[PDB]
Amino acid sequence: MSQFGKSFKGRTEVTITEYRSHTVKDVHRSLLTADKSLRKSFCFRNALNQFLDKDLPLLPIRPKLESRVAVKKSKLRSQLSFRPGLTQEEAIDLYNKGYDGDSVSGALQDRVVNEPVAYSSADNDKFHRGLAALGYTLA
Amino acid sequence: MDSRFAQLTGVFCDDFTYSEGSRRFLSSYSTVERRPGVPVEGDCYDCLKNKWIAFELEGQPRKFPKATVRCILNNDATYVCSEQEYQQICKVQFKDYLEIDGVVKVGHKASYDAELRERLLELPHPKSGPKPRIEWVAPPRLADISKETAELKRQYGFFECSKFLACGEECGLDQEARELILNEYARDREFEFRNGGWIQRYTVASHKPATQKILPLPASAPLARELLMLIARSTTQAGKVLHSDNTSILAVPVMRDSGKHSKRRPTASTHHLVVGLSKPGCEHDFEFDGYRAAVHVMHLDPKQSANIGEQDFVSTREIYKLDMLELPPISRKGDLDRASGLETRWDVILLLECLDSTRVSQAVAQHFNRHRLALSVCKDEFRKGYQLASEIRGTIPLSSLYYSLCAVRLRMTVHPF
Amino acid sequence: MWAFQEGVCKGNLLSGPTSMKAPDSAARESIDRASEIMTGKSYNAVHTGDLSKLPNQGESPLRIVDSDLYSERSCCWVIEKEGRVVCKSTTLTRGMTSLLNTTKCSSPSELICKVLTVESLSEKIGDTSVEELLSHGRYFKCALRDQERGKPKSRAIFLSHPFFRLLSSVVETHARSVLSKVSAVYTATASAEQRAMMAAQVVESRKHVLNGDCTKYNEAIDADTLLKVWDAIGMGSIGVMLAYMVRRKCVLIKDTLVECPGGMLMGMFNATATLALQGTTDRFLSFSDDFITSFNSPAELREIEDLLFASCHNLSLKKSYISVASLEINSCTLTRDGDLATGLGCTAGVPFRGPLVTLKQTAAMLSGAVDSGVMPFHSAERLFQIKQQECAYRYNNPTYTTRNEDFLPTCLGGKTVISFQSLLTWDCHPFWYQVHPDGPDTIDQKVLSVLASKTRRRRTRLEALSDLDPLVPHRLLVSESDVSKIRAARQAHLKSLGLEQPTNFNYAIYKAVQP
RNA sequence: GUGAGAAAGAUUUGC
RNA sequence: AAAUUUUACUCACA
Ligand SMILES: [Mg+2]
Ligand SMILES: [Zn+2]
Repeated sequence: MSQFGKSFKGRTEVTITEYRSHTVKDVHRSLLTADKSLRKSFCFRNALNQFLDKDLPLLPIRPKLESRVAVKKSKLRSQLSFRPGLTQEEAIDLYNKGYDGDSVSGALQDRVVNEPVAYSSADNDKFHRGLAALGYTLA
Repeated sequence: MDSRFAQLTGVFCDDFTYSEGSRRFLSSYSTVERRPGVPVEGDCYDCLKNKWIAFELEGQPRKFPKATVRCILNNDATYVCSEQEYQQICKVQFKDYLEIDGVVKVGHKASYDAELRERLLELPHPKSGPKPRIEWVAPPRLADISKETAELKRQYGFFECSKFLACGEECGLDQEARELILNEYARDREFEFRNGGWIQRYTVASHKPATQKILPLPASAPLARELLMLIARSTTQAGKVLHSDNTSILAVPVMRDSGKHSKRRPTASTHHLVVGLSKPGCEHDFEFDGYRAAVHVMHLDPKQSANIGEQDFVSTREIYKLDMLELPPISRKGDLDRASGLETRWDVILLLECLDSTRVSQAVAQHFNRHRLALSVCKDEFRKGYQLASEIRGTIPLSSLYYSLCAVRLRMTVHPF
Repeated sequence: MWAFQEGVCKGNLLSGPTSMKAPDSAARESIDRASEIMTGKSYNAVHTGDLSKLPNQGESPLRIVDSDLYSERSCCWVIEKEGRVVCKSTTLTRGMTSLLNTTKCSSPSELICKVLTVESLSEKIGDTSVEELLSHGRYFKCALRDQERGKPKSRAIFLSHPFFRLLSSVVETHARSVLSKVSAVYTATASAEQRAMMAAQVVESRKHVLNGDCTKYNEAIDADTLLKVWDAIGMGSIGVMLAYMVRRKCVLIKDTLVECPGGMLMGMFNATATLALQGTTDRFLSFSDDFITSFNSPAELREIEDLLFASCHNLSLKKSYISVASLEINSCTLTRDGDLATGLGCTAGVPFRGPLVTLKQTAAMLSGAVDSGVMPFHSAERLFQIKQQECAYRYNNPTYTTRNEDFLPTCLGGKTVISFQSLLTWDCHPFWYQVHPDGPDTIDQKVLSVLASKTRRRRTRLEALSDLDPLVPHRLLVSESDVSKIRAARQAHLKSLGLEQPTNFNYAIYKAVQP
């Protein structure tokens, strides 16, 4: 007998949300029993070996940040930066190129990030994560 | 089939053509577009795809054949359906929000509301409490902290030696001597030997707390990082002596003795006895083949050991030292001593904070932050926040609390605010 | 060392307390405190303030978000073996699935609509009635909340029934909406520092600031107060049902059920209690059991105390205090002008959990500290270097690694000690991208996530349905054949593309690499 | 070491 | 034996 008729006994159709939630393996929890888990069965060693030979030679090279401006210490404020999500056509193309659908769907949604910042520039521009003190600007 | 969706279907398809001129979707609520002489399996029919489409709300399925295409009108200004075209066409077409009667609302009153309200009425209700009396006074002074410290000292006293804190100082033994001493101490205590590892067997428990006192502070704790790393490693893998550059410890699983079928391998809930070596000169001395060392034991549950071993001593010390005031010298009992005191004992205190899994020092630190930021506090109540003895239990937590209070006293004495 | 800091410091550099103690004692103590408050001899649980100010939301459509209804966190599922109640500890996803199976409903929204539209409590909804659902939803299980800084004795948290969660989701969503409407400080997209800055802006007029915390907050928020607030905001029968379930709740301690008619069991309805306070006045800025108010004269202080008493927010005489040049809210301390108070503050250390997770979390913490001005950049650079050295000392051994590539970190057998500034600017080997706080997940994180997915409570034999088309809604109903077709088509496309598994997608890297 | 069953097994422990 | 109701379960298979 199939697992569908046992996990969802009495129902012939379920929402994709429930089915996906029943098989979730991408949530990380920082816990005390981390070093023991990593040591067990040399799982981390095997994963590092696999990454160094199969996954590492696929990440594109990201250009480093260049632009920066003079900054001075100021009163604490909240920097709001709006990172927009992927467009429908962009998501369709990325899916067709073999990118993981879950990550593309997650990036589909527009989001806003609020961070406390204590440095300001002359032109009142935003700064990158952790580089406000040095003046690197989002541009 | 229902008459409440007549308007919904009408606006769904206004001028949508499928081949060249003919409307793709025909509303079943209008006789002009409805197909005569055929059964109606839905509120719309798609000639291009040759299938029926039925509109329903969130959680209100209708009685239609499974073959019919179902479109869900979600309450959050979005729509869901099987075919991509229908989902997209519905989204653009229904951009105007029109209310369809028959949608349950949060304030909906069920037919059992009166019965449930009556049942709640017949159930017990609370009584108004007394109005508290609050008097605002100045925060406690140095005298109150000294009184608390003296109360702890009188109640519990001090041990003759720093049992496991002494393990933070290198003993005068080499790797081979340390291993031999630890193995012979395990043998002397009658620990079972199995699969090359040591196991401590227990049968009966006294079921009373172990004696609690205050550990005197060793001179320094140079081997703090090594001790924490070794604790982590040993509690991850136990039974055999584990070595560091300058020290070694033995983690012994503690198991029940049940005869022949007794437990053989530790599980995730098995406690450990951590045995460490320190300089001789206490009641815990042990000698073998001319090698002398003080052997000290700490009984930790797996969570306690994981918490202790994962702390970062060096990073914590540096972060504290970023914006710290001058640390005064202190004596073995934590009292200010500018003559024979040592400033390295503070490191020992930090090590104690790492060895205490109850982390009462954090509670003391939070209350001290409140003390420093406060102008006026409640009378005879803010002081009680410094009395955390009833909250904790054990030698290490008690010593950590005592030395946190001593640190507060020293701060108030040397750098008054 | 925390005592000799020039600025403010909460002593958060170490991890919180932990132990393997059973939760019996804490749960029993909480229940006893709730009963004592119920007798009206210790604190006040009777609400007296007027909540007519709160707007009514009874005409809003009943909306449920399935995202929070399905989760890997624990929950209590009640079954009747022969004639007795058995409480099983499962995951919230499994509990919701079992509830929908017994009730025979496709989605939780259908279940709530069916429950709200039955003729009688005895009417059947699948294999169960509303009466049975209400009877089962009042059972709770107890557990210990460890790693809570400043609480050597761990508190007791409670796992609830799936039906209780289903109703609480709607109630709390609407309460949060009403709170956002009440004041601009309760906006959904607002950080703790933003809330503290707004608080500072709100209490600048007066002289004295009362930083207060509530004692026995969960044990003093009766079901009557919750029902009062829910009726004020117009929750209809959902609020009545939730109040009835809360009033008759039973907690399973060890192997015995204990009745706890008082309290609300450890923060199930934080927003509702915040509303219970905020609807009676506008002089407070409260977040559950923590608040700040301001005053000029002792008469205003007496009025504040009376308002707190009327709203069942019992002042904590042990922790609440008064300041003139400080402002503590949400654990964040600010000066009266709104600027961050100098010192470490709430900076928390990063424990050793994984060679790369530790580095990533340290980078995140140092970025947060440097941006806020807690420490200068060079101090963060030195701390990052020291943390890299410590990780190398702890993890550079055959157990965790067997490589010697130069670009690798010194803790993985390499010889690279990346500079903090170099890492933050993406000026490094791609292998270090995972260490960036905004970069991909690390190897340890993926390994631990998979191992967790393999745990007893979460293990399943269902054919995984991952890597879906973005255009497919997650509310679409699917069957076994449908999921089989989707997986077959996706696997065929992937094999045509020559990829055995999908390629990880990172938003930051993709956006940067674009022209 | 894997599976199942005990109010239950290590992502344990909730809002 | 100790930081003392905790350091404990059963079955099938390999
Ligand atoms: Mg507060
Ligand atoms: Zn000794």
